[PDB]
Amino acid sequence: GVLKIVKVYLAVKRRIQPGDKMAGRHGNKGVISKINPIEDMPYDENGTPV
Amino acid sequence: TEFLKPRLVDIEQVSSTHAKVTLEPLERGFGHTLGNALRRILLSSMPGCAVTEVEIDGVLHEYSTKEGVQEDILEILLNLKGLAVRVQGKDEVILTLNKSGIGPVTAADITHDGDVEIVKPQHVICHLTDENASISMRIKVQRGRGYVPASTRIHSEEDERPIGRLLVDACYSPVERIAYNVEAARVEQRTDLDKLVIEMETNGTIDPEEAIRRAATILAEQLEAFVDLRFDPILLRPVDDLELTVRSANCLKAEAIHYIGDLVQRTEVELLKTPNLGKKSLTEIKDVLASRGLSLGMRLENWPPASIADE
Amino acid sequence: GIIRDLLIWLEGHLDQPLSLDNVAAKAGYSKWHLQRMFKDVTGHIGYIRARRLSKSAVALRLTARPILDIALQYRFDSQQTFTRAFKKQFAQTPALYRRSPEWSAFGIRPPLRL
Repeated sequence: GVLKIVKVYLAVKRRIQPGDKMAGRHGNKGVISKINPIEDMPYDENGTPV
Repeated sequence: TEFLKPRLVDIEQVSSTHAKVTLEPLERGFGHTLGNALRRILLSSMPGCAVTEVEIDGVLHEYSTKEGVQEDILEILLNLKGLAVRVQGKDEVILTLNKSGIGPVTAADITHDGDVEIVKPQHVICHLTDENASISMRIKVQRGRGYVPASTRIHSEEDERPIGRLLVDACYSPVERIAYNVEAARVEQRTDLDKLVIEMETNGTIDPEEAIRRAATILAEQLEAFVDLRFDPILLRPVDDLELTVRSANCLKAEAIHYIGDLVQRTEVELLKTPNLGKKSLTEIKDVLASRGLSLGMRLENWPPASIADE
Repeated sequence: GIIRDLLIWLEGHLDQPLSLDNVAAKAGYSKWHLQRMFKDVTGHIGYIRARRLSKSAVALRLTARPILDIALQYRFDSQQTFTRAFKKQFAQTPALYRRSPEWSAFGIRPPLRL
């Protein structure tokens, strides 16, 4: 019944969004909620923030 | 009042990538008032240059592979991100690269311009492994701020792009890590005053005084706003362009009348007595004068603009 | 002298302005006086019909639209009123005229370039 198959391939890129599951190696699940800028992250005495 | 203002002291550069800069003397409670307020501004909206697009031969898309390379193609994207260029007079430039032979291309290899100051010579781009290879890449450089990686540029603007251009994810911010510490400045009667030691660790492409001087241009713009803040269309056309019948209006422009304001300021009795008017053209003159609301010989104030041309 | 201006406006307006003699009376003068003012100039104006039949005849052969637009584009009354004018002038059916691969000057009235 078929004449021929045409089957194309598409690739994508995907980054951290709200609602993207996130966990360590101990069962500590997490919904990533909010993406904060670098200033309003808490920062140590020597500059490099959390 | 017993006010006081702080001033420039010094700039001590460790290198192009590290420096320190003081500021003194502030009064009580002022050191964190201006101190953190710059740390939130020198990271947020400090403008600088970055890499916007790359176009490159022999490859049609970033997820292919190129012959004669060690690292992959989007690793060249993830190495051309951390380049640092200081453009003096252009918010858009280009640079070309032509390279052959086995050997790692560094930033010295690219063909420069007279006004893009290069910061790092050896920020490693690629690795060549076969001698017959050749490279043509054209690195677009813009100057902006923030982390808009032109993914909104493709999403706010839908121009017809040519096939072959690769879009770079860019961070325009030159400032990386900035912190401060507040020690007591010594004025003999005012022991309460303090200093504002301000550090800075960035890449190149920045003079630090311009960073601090641009901050007060930002703040005092908002700090001003809390102190200071608390004619008929068919009358203005040619007589030929009034859109009338066969011969009623173009007969009027051989009287040199090429504006409708000049029409209403002629005597009707002697305009219809020239040997070119016809006696059924009378009603079209009576049309556009009565439909608009004008009288015979009534003086219009200024019928021409500063543009005055005939045919 | 004066009604020169009627000649090539009529080359341009056999179109959307339906111009009759009373609409041609908008050229300054009366219904009856424009006739003899056009007569001793030309010999032959209501020429207009020829232009309407000539001016419709640009649509048969040189544009691809069918026949029903043509009898109402260039200011004729109806599709029989067109072909009544067509058969009195060109002695053909326009379905026997355009479909024919040959075409020559038998009935098409020339425009007046006096």
